[PDB]
Amino acid sequence: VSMTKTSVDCTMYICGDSTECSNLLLQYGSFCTQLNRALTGIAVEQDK
Amino acid sequence: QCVNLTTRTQLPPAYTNSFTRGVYYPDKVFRSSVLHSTQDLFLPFFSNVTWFHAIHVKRFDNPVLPFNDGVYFASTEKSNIIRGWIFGTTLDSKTQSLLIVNNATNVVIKVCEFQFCNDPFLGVYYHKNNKSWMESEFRVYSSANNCTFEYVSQPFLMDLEGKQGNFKNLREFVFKNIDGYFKIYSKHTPINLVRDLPQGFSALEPLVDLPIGINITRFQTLLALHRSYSGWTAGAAAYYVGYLQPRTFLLKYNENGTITDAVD
Amino acid sequence: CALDPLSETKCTLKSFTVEKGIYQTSNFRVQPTESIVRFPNITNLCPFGEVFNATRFASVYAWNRKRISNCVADYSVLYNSASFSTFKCYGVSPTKLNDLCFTNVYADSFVIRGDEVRQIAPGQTGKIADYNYKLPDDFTGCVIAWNSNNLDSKVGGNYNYLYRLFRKSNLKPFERDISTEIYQAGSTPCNGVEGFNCYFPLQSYGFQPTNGVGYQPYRVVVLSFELLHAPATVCGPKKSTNLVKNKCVNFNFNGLTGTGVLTESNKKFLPFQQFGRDIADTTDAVRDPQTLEILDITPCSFGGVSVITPGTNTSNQVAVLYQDVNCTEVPVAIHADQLTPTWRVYSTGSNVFQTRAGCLIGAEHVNNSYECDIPIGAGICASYQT
Amino acid sequence: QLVLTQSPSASASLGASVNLTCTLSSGHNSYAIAWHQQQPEKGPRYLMSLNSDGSHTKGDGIPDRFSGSSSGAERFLTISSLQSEDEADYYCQTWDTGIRVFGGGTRLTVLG
Amino acid sequence: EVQLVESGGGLVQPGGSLRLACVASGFTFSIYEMNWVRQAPGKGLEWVSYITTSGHARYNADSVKGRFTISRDNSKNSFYLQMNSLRAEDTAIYYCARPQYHYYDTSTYHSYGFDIWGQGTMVTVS
Amino acid sequence: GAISSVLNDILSRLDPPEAEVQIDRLITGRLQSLQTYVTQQLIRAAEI
Amino acid sequence: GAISSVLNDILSRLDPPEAEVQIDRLITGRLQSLQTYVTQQLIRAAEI
Amino acid sequence: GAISSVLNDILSRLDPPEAEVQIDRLITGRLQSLQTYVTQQLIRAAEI
Amino acid sequence: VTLANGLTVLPPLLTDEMIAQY
Ligand SMILES: *[C@@H]1O[C@H](CO)[C@@H](O[C@@H]2O[C@H](CO)[C@@H](O)[C@H](O)[C@H]2NC(C)=O)[C@H](O)[C@H]1NC(C)=O
Ligand SMILES: *[C@@H]1O[C@H](CO)[C@@H](O[C@@H]2O[C@H](CO)[C@@H](O)[C@H](O)[C@H]2NC(C)=O)[C@H](O)[C@H]1NC(C)=O
Ligand SMILES: *[C@@H]1O[C@H](CO)[C@@H](O[C@@H]2O[C@H](CO)[C@@H](O)[C@H](O)[C@H]2NC(C)=O)[C@H](O)[C@H]1NC(C)=O
Ligand SMILES: *[C@@H]1O[C@H](CO)[C@@H](O)[C@H](O)[C@H]1NC(C)=O
Ligand SMILES: *[C@@H]1O[C@H](CO)[C@@H](O)[C@H](O)[C@H]1NC(C)=O
Ligand SMILES: *[C@@H]1O[C@H](CO)[C@@H](O)[C@H](O)[C@H]1NC(C)=O
Ligand SMILES: *[C@@H]1O[C@H](CO)[C@@H](O)[C@H](O)[C@H]1NC(C)=O
Ligand SMILES: *[C@@H]1O[C@H](CO)[C@@H](O)[C@H](O)[C@H]1NC(C)=O
Ligand SMILES: *[C@@H]1O[C@H](CO)[C@@H](O)[C@H](O)[C@H]1NC(C)=O
Ligand SMILES: *[C@@H]1O[C@H](CO)[C@@H](O)[C@H](O)[C@H]1NC(C)=O
Repeated sequence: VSMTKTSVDCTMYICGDSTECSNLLLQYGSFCTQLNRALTGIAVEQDK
Repeated sequence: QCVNLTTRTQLPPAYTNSFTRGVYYPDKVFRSSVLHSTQDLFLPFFSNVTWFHAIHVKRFDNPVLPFNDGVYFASTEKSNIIRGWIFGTTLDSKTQSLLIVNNATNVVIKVCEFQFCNDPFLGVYYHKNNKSWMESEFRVYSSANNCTFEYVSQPFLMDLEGKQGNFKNLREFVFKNIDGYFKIYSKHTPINLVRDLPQGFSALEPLVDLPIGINITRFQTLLALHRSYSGWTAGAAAYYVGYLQPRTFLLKYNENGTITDAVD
Repeated sequence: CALDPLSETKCTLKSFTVEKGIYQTSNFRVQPTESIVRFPNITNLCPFGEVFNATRFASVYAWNRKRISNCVADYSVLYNSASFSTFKCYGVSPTKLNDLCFTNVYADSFVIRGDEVRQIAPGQTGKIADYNYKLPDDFTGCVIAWNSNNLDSKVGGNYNYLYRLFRKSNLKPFERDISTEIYQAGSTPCNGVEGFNCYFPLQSYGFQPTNGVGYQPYRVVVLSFELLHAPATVCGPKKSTNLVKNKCVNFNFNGLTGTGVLTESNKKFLPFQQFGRDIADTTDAVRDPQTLEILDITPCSFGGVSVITPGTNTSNQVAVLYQDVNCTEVPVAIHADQLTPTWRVYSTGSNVFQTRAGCLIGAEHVNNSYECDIPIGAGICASYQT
Repeated sequence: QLVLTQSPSASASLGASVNLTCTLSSGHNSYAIAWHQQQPEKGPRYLMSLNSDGSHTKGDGIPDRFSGSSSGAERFLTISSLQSEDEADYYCQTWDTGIRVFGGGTRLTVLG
Repeated sequence: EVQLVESGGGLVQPGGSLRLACVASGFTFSIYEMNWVRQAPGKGLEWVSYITTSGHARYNADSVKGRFTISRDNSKNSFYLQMNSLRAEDTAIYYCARPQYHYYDTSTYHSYGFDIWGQGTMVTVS
Repeated sequence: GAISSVLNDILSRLDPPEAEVQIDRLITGRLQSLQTYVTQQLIRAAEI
Repeated sequence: GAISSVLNDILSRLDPPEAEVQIDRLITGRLQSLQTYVTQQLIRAAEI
Repeated sequence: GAISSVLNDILSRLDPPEAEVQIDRLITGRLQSLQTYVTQQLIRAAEI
Repeated sequence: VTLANGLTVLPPLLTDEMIAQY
């Protein structure tokens, strides 16, 4: 009936502990924002 | 001075199985508890390697074999016969030669234009009067010409002896010649009286990364002979040569960071 | 966007009104502010005076390779008195040459004419990059060439320098050919004596001080590196500092940059290993160059901040969720010392509650039980109530 | 490692025969030894390196009287027709992976 | 002629550093690795450390409490026990002995047992 | 396809005008990996 | 990752041999955004 | 976006140091096409 | 039933005890 809830941090996946995360991020971060919205919806759906 | 001491006996080389031998560390980083997959020149498992042994029965043989993209060497040793190699291309004429050697306390690596006779050997002389044994003999090359590289270091061939009973000093080596770097890998393993490459696993440590940048196609192995007064004969030896091919292995790392077994 | 958790949620939702519920907020809180650099303690000068002050300097058919080790590479000395024509550097930027520490370096040395300086490059061809000196395709280093018409050229022609005009086959990368055997042009055999269709493979340069810019000698020194692999012997002139363990800090072991806390490890490295990556792209393991002590590099704080709140119309009171922590390490993990005071009052407070989901702070727990509307994640639920 | 259950005092008449015994730990049953005789107020003297088969490699000045034998995990040194010079300390030693043990002494108070 | 002569005595409190040597002549040092053996006054001889022909050292025997170090000078044809941190028990004779296994050998390896022994030196320590 | 598999190496031996190309390569690869993961998890959540 | 966020800017100050690189970068970004949108639409269509 | 649509021609007139870039472009295109196909197949199999 | 860089696992709201109670 259920599957384990998961979430992904954008900075720690693609940036990690590296510099220029904002310059790396303003161009490509809304893809990760969409994927985090999808993962939050998956977790809410699994609780429901 | 060199002399035509061939006394070569022709016999077919007995192909034998190594049983999972010839794997080394592909990179200089410490992993652990992982199954890192790698693609490099490796000796394939359960492959025919050439058992060459020119001793027992005044049987002396030391032919020139090609360095076909990779050489795995083994030298189950009893009384220090295998002393070094003379890798090269023509091993004579006007070409470049390599003379990897292991003397009694050091390792001498020479990339030079040596001229070679047909039967190279390293001769140790023993005197009644001084009793000193000296390597002051040179018959693999007559002389040198335009010499290029010299290297003195700790010797590769290491005794590692003092323990008793039936274990033997199996010394394994890997020679490869990728783009201008000459890489030598080795490990030494005790074996419980085996008359064949043992059924276990090997972890060949890195030894040197020589910046040579030469052709090389005719690798050959040096031996050492005493003097005596059938001139210049002695010892007991057996070694095993196989060739590396471009293959893909998968290595499983243990908790100490050392490999346990490799799956071809 | 950096004062209140409600304003943070408003940033992560791009709206001025948010409803009641739970919102996982992104980590914009802490920026590290300190750096430590530790390098091997060898402060010898590299023999760049020997390489760059060569009175007798090698030819191109048989070029010289010199190994450089156990010293420091000060680039600023070279252009004090020497002007370099083409300082092309491959794989390593010239700006970041100082902060790197190299392991296996080698200084090639040859004299070529002015037109063939472009030929000393990966992928270029000619009679200097096919028969004399070929660079590998995956080369990592820099080729330094300059004019030497005053030194290497004299009146009447300097005929000491030679090059392989003809050769039987193309050279391997970094392969030297010194043989002077006669090359046969036709099908007839030369038999080692010069004749028709039989030429000497070594032709001599004709450097003269009266020729143009193309026909003058150019001393070339090619350096070959290997960055961030194996133990390193040639470092930059930066000084080594002390080691601060058990704290999150930027480390620079042999050019290896990163951010993370260090503790004491008990695993044993191999003699030929100085770095370590239990899993690749983590670089967890490293050796201190000064003491040769095996250590570990671990991350320093969790990414887990979430905001529990009612709607902004109802109230502006808010609670924050710190996940996967014992609550006592919330200021340690968040690093609220460098964070805004309005965030610090939400970092620590009187009402601290530890859930299995994480630390809930900003709300008070109760022994009674009410009906849930929004989740927390461990069988507890929060709501706005008097 | 191997331990020496060599008697602190053993004795017999001069001209008679005895056998000293070097005992060895069960873990190294097939290990070889060499015998050193330590006459008092002097240096050690090497007699024979005894193989597991009892073969000989002899030092200078040592007669055929001093011989070695092996049986099981223990070892013997044979002395026949004892004379005055036998009054000395006898040491049994071995080889290992960089270890030479050397055991202990065999103080022998042969009455005669 | 094979011979093993020594020098370097001295009286020091435990923890002191001295200079110990075992000079030899008449035979090749290149192919002979050397051991050391310790004999307390009235006690049995006990090995402490040794160096190989290549240059590797073994500070074993667990009687050395990390106090003794071994080296060799093949250039000057001499053999030194690189010496520091003398302690109370170290008052003893220091016979340096020569193992039978020279690097250019034949026959079975019934060697590494000493064929010759040095005259020994008394280094009194309290 | 970049010169190294870690971001810290390529941020330690490359000036930003040459480093940002390889940074972009790594970011596009990591973003493709997150897109594939979220697609997989999303249709897995539909089956659940 | 292109030098400008609109096509008209990067097609007004660059000759095509240098412009096509930025054109390709922008086109791949837009195609991945449209591909993510159609993936989400197809999964939402399955749920509906 | 490569100079040719076949791999054999583009591997017949370019040395690997500049060719691997065009190879990478073609590989990313081929892998994007394959991943689009497998997403389409996955949700057709969900409907089936 | 055997259970099991920015990847966090969110615990479920309905714990095992309360699922067992339902
Ligand atoms: C002591 O050793 C040296 C060399 O280590 C011997 O000197 C030479 O030995 C070679 C061996 O055949 C002879 O060809 C040389 O003629 C010797 N040198 C001289 C100057 O005669 C030396 O003979 C040894 N001492 C002996 C054997 O008593
Ligand atoms: C044998 O070992 C010796 C080491 O003693 C090697 O020769 C020595 O080389 C060093 C410099 O590398 C010199 O300082 C010594 O004088 C040399 N000793 C000699 C020549 O007796 C030698 O290369 C090794 N191999 C052979 C074949 O002699
Ligand atoms: C490096 O050396 C090898 C060994 O000689 C060369 O291989 C020979 O190349 C010539 C080219 O003229 C051929 O005619 C020979 O038949 C080859 N010999 C063998 C045994 O195959 C090789 O060409 C050299 N150069 C490299 C590898 O770049
Ligand atoms: C090894 O050689 C034998 C005969 O010599 C042959 O039957 C066998 O197939 C060979 N195996 C390999 C792996 O080369
Ligand atoms: C090699 O040495 C000989 C000495 O006879 C010399 O003639 C020749 O020029 C040398 N090689 C080179 C490349 O100079
Ligand atoms: C050459 O020698 C001078 C000393 O006269 C020295 O200052 C300089 O660094 C050396 N190297 C170069 C490239 O000038
Ligand atoms: C490796 O294993 C050995 C024995 O099992 C143990 O001594 C050591 O602690 C282990 N760890 C490492 C990293 O070597
Ligand atoms: C660095 O540490 C100390 C301080 O100089 C010294 O003992 C050690 O040998 C140094 N390391 C090297 C490689 O010089
Ligand atoms: C948190 O603290 C509790 C003590 O209340 C302890 O039992 C638990 O192991 C700790 N967990 C972590 C992840 O530190
Ligand atoms: C040891 O000596 C006794 C007599 O003293 C004798 O019976 C026995 O045979 C001897 N052992 C050997 C091996 O000679």
